[PDB]
Amino acid sequence: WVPKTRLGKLVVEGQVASMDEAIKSGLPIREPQIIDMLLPDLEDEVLDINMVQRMTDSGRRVKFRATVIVGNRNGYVGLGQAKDVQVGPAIRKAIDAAKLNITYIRRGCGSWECACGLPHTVPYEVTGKAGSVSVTLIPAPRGLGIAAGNTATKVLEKAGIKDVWTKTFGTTRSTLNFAKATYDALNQVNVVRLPVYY
RNA sequence: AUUCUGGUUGAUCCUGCCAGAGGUUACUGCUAUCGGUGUUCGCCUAAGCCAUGCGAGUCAUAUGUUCUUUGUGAACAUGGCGU
Ligand SMILES: [Zn+2]
Repeated sequence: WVPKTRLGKLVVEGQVASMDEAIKSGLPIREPQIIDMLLPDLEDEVLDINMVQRMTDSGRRVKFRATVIVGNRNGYVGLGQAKDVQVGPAIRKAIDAAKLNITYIRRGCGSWECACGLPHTVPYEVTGKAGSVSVTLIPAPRGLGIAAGNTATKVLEKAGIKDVWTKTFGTTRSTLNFAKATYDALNQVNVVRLPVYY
């Protein structure tokens, strides 16, 4: 594998080992073959195989919009989807796109009933809205599980979040918007302004 | 577990209901060994109609009469209480 950008040269030199220092570098993480060495423990799951099509003069174009979400079950998770003529190349392109979009989300115990403080649930209440699908990340008591959907359980188990209550608004049929709104909520987890004394 | 899934599209987002998925209640198809707990089994139609037995009777230290199995034993009556 030939690194191409400055981040690839830095990771091949050994200066950047984990993705946190790469994000601290501030450069664009464009090569899919950098995060695999930075995080060899990356895991992902295909979230749907919804087969799109398209109209032509003679026949009908066919593609696959398979989406795969990537996390590490510790506090890092990312979103990524891709399409191509075959399910294999489509899912592999989605895996390439997802690993470039991994982010670090800080976690704790902000539940009204839970009082542990050790990171097992969302730090506080946040929202994720991709399309009309919206998800609120209300904290949950420890040792309880995710009070969300099956794809929500997959995405939040990839992201490392353990116990959460949620709620869904709008047309929840689109699994792609469900994954993207969960991503938006997790990104709003670590963007709200916290007190300096906390 | 403060839960989603399919359906309108050539394909998407979506409003929108439809249907899926869990209780409980009533009834019921199929079907079947047993015990425990108690505060269920003609309510939902007919508060329709009823054969049969029965469900409130008791009082000898209230009065009165005949027996005896001689004893707060029974039968009758007036009467008290209760129904
Ligand atoms: Zn806790």
